[PDB]
Amino acid sequence: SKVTTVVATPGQGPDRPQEVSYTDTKVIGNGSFGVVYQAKLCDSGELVAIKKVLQDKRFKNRELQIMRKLDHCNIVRLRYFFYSSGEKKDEVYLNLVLDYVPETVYRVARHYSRAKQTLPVIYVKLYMYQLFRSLAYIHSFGICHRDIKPQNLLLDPDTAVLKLCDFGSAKQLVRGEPNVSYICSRYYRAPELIFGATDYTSSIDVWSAGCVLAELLLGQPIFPGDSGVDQLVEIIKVLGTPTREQIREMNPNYTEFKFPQIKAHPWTKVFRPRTPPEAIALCSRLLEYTPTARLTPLEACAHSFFDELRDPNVKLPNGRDTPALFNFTTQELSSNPPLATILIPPHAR
Amino acid sequence: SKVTTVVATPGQGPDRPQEVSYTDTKVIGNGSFGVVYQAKLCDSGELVAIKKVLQDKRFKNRELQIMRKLDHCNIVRLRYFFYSSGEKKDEVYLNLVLDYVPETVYRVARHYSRAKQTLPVIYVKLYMYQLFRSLAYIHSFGICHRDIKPQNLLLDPDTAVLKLCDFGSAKQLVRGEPNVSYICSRYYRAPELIFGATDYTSSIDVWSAGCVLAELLLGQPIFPGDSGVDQLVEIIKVLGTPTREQIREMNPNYTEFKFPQIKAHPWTKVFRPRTPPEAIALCSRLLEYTPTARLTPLEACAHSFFDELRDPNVKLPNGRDTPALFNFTTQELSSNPPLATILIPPHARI
Ligand SMILES: COc1cccc2c(C3=C(c4cn(C)c5cc(I)c(F)cc45)C(=O)NC3=O)coc12
Ligand SMILES: COc1cccc2c(C3=C(c4cn(C)c5cc(I)c(F)cc45)C(=O)NC3=O)coc12
Repeated sequence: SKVTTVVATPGQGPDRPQEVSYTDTKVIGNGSFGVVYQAKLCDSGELVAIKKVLQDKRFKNRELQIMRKLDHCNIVRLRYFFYSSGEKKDEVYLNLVLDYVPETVYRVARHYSRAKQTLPVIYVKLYMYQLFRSLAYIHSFGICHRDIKPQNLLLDPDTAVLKLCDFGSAKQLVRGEPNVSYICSRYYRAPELIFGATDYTSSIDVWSAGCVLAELLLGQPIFPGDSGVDQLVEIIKVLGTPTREQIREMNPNYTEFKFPQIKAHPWTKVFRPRTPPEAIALCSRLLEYTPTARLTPLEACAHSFFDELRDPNVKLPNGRDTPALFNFTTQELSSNPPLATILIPPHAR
Repeated sequence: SKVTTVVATPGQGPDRPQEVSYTDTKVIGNGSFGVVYQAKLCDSGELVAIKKVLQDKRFKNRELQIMRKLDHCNIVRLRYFFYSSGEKKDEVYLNLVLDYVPETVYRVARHYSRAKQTLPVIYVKLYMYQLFRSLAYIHSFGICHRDIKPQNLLLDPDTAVLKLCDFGSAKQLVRGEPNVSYICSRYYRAPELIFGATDYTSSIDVWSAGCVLAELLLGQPIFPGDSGVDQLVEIIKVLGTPTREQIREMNPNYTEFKFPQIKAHPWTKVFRPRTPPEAIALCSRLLEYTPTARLTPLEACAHSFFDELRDPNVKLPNGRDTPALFNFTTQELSSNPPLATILIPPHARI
């Protein structure tokens, strides 16, 4: 029972609207942005999400604009978009029909931490690797996600496919043009953001991804606190006080403020023992005060921490093959093509 | 019962060192900031908190410098302070010996919320009123708390006395001298701070207070969100999109950015019906974009929503007299000395 039928434009096709029918409409997500539905497509029977936001008629919807440009194994796909609403309002809503994926890194991590246990490092490698691809991809367009966190990392429990989602904060950054600093979420904000910088770069996403990796290793977020001050105290307990040369590289307006004069904690006893050394080493190269020093998503994918993934004989724990991982396009590799010699091993060419 | 004796300077007295004896010492809180213990003073039995924090070898601790100036019934008193050791060390620690108060607005709001019930209006008026005095007092030394939130509002659940505590974020603001923008926590941050202003005024505390009142009336936070954007979105749903001039008074760097074009929700529809109209009115004068448009703490105390408190026959639900509400000092009234004629009603003069 109850089939909904709407007139939608495909996400990447040509702008030519078709009838699209779907059932099993249920609310799965609600909040500020608007509402997210689950439904099943009547044709091929496939599961999809429906992000429904209010449309500003002034000019285009940034998120729609970005989703239509993107096509990537590790990013949720925009299948259709369409407009709506017929009950009692008189505003126009945009609805984005997206690929559906049932689990999130946020959930998996919560299951492990609650059960006082650690995610096997193979999953950590798998998930973080695909994240870096997704970022290397979007960054190559100049798009910055600006809200990297465990709730926006989607997972296939059986195939270990991670797909990045929620582009409702994404922005194409232009060098010299101001950006709002108040984006990005509670545990995952780069110090330049905590400092109110309006000229950050994409390296805010690498910082965040470091917070997720560190979290998956620790079983809890590495820099907690309900405020900037509190978060910064955590950051400093681990990184030490930023030098003046680092403060100015984050936000020059902040060089004269009093900071807790705390010395650098050795990165090793941040994590418990038998945490892989390559995992720690990678964290330290992501979570650097000076934005320009953080690794790039592409350089991260090539870090020795992901070597296991490159061994021909790697299998998933459940015995299946690992998901696609070496199918790099030129776009994906544009930032630094000579990396391909590490990124794509002898066996899959 | 292990007794402990230290040498300690009284909080605001003459600067003469004194032997202080305490027992029943126990940890009641951790721990980003440091530690907080509860103890009992020996010769008076009074219970105290002992906030212990790392003390910067290099210059004077700001919190101490602030606490030493304050003497107010709606603010937690610094009784003594002393330096000591703690966990390694090197490192020296400062120990602030403070009035103990067992409950917090944050825990009380929560009790009623869990039990699908609203806090009785009388208690709201009382808690909000006392917070408004605490802020008039501190603001008159030019001191801004910078972290007003339900969990920093201590309550004697029995007598209804509210005391402001946690000065770890407090600073004395000076015009033309910039301030870090990342103070003040989730749910309670004025929009100038979400915009990362460095030249805000004490009126950020008043915004935060607006958020406390609204939260108490709604049974949950008015502006929630795990990010500035979400928060902002919540603010805008209610106040509507800020104008070019409203933005410019919050943070002139932000006046040209794209903001969701949404008109205000009526204040009338934000709160459940039955919410007293004076409460809605008061909020509407606290949660304003233009920081200078907000009520000063002293104006808020004088607002009609507090008239019941100036009733001569008013009593707490449990049948007890109201706590001290009218003992204003020259310091406390110094922003608008006139207003005294509304604030101390006929019965409290004579
Ligand atoms: C800001 O909007 C968003 C935030 C985060 C994710 C999403 C989201 C997406 C999905 C969801 C998958 N699960 C398991 C969800 C669970 C919820 I709750 C949800 F809202 C969406 C999804 C999904 O499978 N594909 C999505 O694009 C669409 O808007 C989101
Ligand atoms: C960060 O500093 C602070 C944050 C919040 C309050 C406080 C705090 C204080 C008390 C506490 C009363 N309760 C009921 C508490 C409960 C806890 I947990 C606690 F830590 C202190 C107290 C108190 O009774 N007097 C205080 O000065 C001292 O540092 C704090």
